[PDB]
Amino acid sequence: QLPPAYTNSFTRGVYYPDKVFRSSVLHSTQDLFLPFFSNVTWFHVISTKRFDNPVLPFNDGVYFASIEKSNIIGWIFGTTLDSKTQSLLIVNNATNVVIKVCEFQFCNDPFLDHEFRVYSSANNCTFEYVSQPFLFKNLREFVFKNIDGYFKIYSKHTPIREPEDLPQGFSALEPLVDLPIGINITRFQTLLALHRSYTAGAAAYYVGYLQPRTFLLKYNENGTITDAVDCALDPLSETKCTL
Amino acid sequence: VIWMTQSPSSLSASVGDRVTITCQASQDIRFYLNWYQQKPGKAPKLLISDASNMETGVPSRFSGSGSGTDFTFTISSLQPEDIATYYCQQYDNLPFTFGPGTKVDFKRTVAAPSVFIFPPSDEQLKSGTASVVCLLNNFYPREAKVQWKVDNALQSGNSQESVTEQDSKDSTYSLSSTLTLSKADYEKHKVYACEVTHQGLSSPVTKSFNRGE
Amino acid sequence: QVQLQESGGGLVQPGGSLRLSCAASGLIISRYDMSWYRQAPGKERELVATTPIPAARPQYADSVKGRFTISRDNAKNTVSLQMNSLKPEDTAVYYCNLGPESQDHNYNYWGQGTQVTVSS
Amino acid sequence: EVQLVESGGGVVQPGGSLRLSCAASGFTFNSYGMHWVRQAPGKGLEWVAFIRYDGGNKYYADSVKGRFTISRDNSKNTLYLQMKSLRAEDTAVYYCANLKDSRYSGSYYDYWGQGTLVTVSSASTKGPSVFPLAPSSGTAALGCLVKDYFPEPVTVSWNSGALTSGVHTFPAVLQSSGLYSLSSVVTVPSSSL
Ligand SMILES: *[C@@H]1O[C@H](CO)[C@@H](O)[C@H](O)[C@H]1NC(C)=O
Ligand SMILES: *[C@@H]1O[C@H](CO)[C@@H](O)[C@H](O)[C@H]1NC(C)=O
Ligand SMILES: *[C@@H]1O[C@H](CO)[C@@H](O)[C@H](O)[C@H]1NC(C)=O
Ligand SMILES: *[C@@H]1O[C@H](CO)[C@@H](O)[C@H](O)[C@H]1NC(C)=O
Ligand SMILES: *[C@@H]1O[C@H](CO)[C@@H](O)[C@H](O)[C@H]1NC(C)=O
Repeated sequence: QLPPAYTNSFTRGVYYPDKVFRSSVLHSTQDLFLPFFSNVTWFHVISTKRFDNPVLPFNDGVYFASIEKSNIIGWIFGTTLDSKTQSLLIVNNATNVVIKVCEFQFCNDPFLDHEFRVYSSANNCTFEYVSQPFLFKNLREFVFKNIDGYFKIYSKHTPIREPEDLPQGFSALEPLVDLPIGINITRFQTLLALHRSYTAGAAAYYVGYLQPRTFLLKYNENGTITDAVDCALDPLSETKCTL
Repeated sequence: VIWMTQSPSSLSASVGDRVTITCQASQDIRFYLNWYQQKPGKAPKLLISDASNMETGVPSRFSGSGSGTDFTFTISSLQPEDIATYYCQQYDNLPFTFGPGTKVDFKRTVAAPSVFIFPPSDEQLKSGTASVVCLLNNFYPREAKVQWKVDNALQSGNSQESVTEQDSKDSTYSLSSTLTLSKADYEKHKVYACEVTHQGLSSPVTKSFNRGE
Repeated sequence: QVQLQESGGGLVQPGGSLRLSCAASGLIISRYDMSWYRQAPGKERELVATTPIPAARPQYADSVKGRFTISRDNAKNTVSLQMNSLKPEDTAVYYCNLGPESQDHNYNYWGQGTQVTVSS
Repeated sequence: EVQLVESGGGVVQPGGSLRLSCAASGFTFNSYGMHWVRQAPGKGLEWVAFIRYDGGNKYYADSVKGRFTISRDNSKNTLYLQMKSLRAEDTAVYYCANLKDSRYSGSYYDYWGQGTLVTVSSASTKGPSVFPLAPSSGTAALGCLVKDYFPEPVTVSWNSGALTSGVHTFPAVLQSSGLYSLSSVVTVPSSSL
């Protein structure tokens, strides 16, 4: 297996905690957030078969980032990833998205065709959702949370000179979907589409994990978050948080 | 807390024989079980996860099944490299719990021990202590019994036993029994009997020692 | 600088069909749970309709079931209510703002409003 | 590749304290929970303590509860075990573990360390003492003995090491005095003399 690489998180990962309107205030919130200036892991897909799709822990929430030039990247979430338990499948088809919750039997290499080669059997289906697709080079960022019997997705998409490090700037992730599923999640995996040879590509992504922390957020007159500070980052920010 | 039990404790099988081991739990743990394998002097290795799912690289001969309280582990053909100890672990509820363990050996026909007896040396007597030793060399079956008799008396607490592992060329054991005596009470009694009982001999064999000799 | 303007309303015969539109400036609908409110002479104020975040269904009131439909156009910041048949006792003024779960303690804002009347 | 290395083993008097360190290399250490496992000499496997990915919640077994502490230093990829009020039943070999679990820590891979020996005793270091046994003259009978030495290993040499025959080394057994004892092979192929 290829060695892992790390990159600085910078000021990324801030999302809207709740659904309440706040304008021209400063609010202190204790919630699950990505700590500032943390190290995140970086996954490559480089061409005795290649194993570039590991199975990773979910913990208490996941921050996912992709900088793909073309669309190679859906997801699988679950506990056992077999037929003994239920799993969540998200697939981004060319025209529509499909979200399903069933008992699946997933293959050893769940790849896609540029289609249903992800599972051999799917029984006991208890959820099904179809909607618009989630969609130069662009940076697409997602935050996945699983709390009180609800799966919450937050998304952001920003058009991009140097791609070596994640950009230094502030942007807030906006709510996308709140699925009312009731399953337990401890593992997750990513799906890659392989074009048939007459297969790899520039598929790189970043994964990070959230922690319980207290943040101070600034709201503007229109309800948009403009600045945020981490209380436990440094002694200088402690004075600002204490007030 | 959860108790774990395994059966059997020790097993011996020949080449090409199917082997079955059982693990039992105190309460329901669904299919959250793991099966391990450890060889002497090395860290354990995981074989079966979730009570049915194997792992990449594990040969096709191994298998596992069961659910609830009872779980079963199975080997089809016993290749020579399957001598180890297997443990069953549960992870349904913290704290976790391992099992006692099951040992697996190879079988071979009955053999005959060559029991020897050795007296303490003079250099031992020069330092105010002595130890008498009985040797059982090259007997196959693990279970064998050695008893020290002082004028036809039964005593315990002054005897210690050491047994080695299987020897690859012949698959056979060796056993040593030691009994410690002080310099004031070593030759006071002529009757020192080493009695060996095993299923490899037609009759139990007792060899005596002569004081001074 | 939040500003809400409601349009669509007036005098109609019983059991008509009306489409009320809400234009919001300074606010992004995609982030909040919006609602439709009603107040009547001497009736104080009572909730009418609610439109939660996607992957959830509308929740009406018990006495208004099966008579209104809601829509949410996020691209142009529009909330619309389509009116089915109604009893003549439904004449009132209708407001458009955030839902009960999207309001703080210090929120006192209400737009102009629209009048709807059933002529019997 | 993946490598776990442990350090801190040795000899501790009763009532003492000790600290064991563990270093991880080759994989993302800050995304998993970790376990401490111990094995007694000539006995089974036991589970000691568990820590989550960001510190926080810590779990201990009922035997080592109230006198053991677990912690992690994520900046240097290090795991610690602090041991207090030690007694003679803790003599064992310790490993760091990343265990595969579909519940709690959702690890899809399992890794183990090398191991470190911790011995609790009040006896100082000492050198072996030898007393032979009477050799009787296959019928090749003889005797050798090593006795009264504390530290666990031993240097094996029968006849200058020219031949590898007679290699069955009987394991050492601990005495009530506090020191160890061994023996050695008796009969050798009588075709060399
Ligand atoms: C997936 O996209 C293809 C593209 O043409 C379309 O034909 C198909 O109907 C889509 N799947 C579903 C379930 O609509
Ligand atoms: C759920 O799965 C069981 C076992 O496969 C099956 O017997 C049952 O009919 C299923 N229920 C459904 C599909 O509603
Ligand atoms: C999911 O996790 C909760 C939390 O302990 C547990 O009570 C529940 O049994 C789990 N689900 C299943 C199907 O076991
Ligand atoms: C808020 O939005 C209004 C209209 O959408 C705009 O005129 C105003 O400048 C915005 N406030 C800012 C950008 O601070
Ligand atoms: C990130 O990695 C660097 C280099 O190993 C280290 O100095 C730094 O402390 C790490 N960040 C955190 C938050 O531990």
